[PDB]
Amino acid sequence: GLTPIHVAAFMGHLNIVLLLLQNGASPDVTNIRGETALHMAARAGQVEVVRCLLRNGALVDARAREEQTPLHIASRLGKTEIVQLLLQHMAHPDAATTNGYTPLHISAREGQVDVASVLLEAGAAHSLATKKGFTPLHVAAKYGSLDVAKLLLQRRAAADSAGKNGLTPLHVAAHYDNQKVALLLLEKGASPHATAKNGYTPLHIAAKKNQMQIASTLLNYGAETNIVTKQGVTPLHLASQEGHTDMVTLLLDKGANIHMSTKSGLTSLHLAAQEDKVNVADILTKHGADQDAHTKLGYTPLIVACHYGNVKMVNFLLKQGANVNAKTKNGYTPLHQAAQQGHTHIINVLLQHGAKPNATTANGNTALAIAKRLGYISVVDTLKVVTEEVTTTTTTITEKHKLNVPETMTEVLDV
Repeated sequence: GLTPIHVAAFMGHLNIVLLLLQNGASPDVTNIRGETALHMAARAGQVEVVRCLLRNGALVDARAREEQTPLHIASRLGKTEIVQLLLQHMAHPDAATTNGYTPLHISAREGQVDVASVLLEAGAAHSLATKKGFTPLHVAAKYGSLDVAKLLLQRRAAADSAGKNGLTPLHVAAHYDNQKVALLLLEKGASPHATAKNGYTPLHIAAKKNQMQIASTLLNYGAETNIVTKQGVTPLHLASQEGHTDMVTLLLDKGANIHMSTKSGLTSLHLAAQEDKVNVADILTKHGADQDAHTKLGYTPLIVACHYGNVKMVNFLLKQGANVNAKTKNGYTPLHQAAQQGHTHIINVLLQHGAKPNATTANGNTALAIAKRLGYISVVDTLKVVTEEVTTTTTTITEKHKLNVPETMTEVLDV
């Protein structure tokens, strides 16, 4: 709901602004958004109008929607000369919007390095946190504002400030793949060891995203390879699950322990088995991974690969000597797991490698019986030739097929 001074100011009609003020118009009337003529002059870049309104007594820090001052607006649009004028008229450099963004946060988000330089020289606090804990350095790390991040760190902004979930700017830069900012933070002294609330380090993130240069530099600054999240996950687990062979090799080269398992018993080799990462599995095997490590429920990598139907991983694990007749704690063999999931092609490989078709689970079922109850006619037709007949009765104990699945790793970085 505009008044005449709002219109004149937005349009930059300096003659009309003076005419209105000369006749007693108040510079502080607001429109429906709570904006004054100064908000609108700033948004439109009207440097001379801004100077005239300030010199004629306008409220410098009038608050509009989201508690925005004219300084927030000028900073967002990179109106350096208007930022300077507002600060010279006592605009508070640390004024915060309702979400906690200061003009410095805004300049880091928009990559306005000239505005950030003016704010920092005028005394803006360089490390105030938003509601979620983000400092301007966190924002620069999320939006890849390298030149603003350089300025912040030159003014000794805190490189290790941690948000609500414990994320440091280095976490944020790695997560958002802003690799120059990550490398700058480390060179300027950011800790390579910082842990989020769930235990993620920057090395975990680098390992998961195959950020080879970041991982190398972290390791050069002393980062540990054998640290765990709250679920027991290591950087090597993450690299292995994703198939990042060069990352797996780098972490092993730098001391990673190939035998570490998660909370539920998953080793790196289980995760390669889950994701069919045969080249990873080869490297892990050459570094001594136990081909028959068991999860908490008793899944070996081979039974895991049978569950997910990963025949290349099945063939690879069999050639390394994995036990084709291994049993989970409730008696599932590779054959039972493949039967339950309908994987006829895996059934045929397992039978060729000596899987025992009459093996029974703890409840007494063969693989044939499990596939039969679940309607995998192709599996039944294959196992029929090689399995002893059993009669199914209504009293037959059947398996809990939804429970009889391998453990999985679902933990992720908390952003």
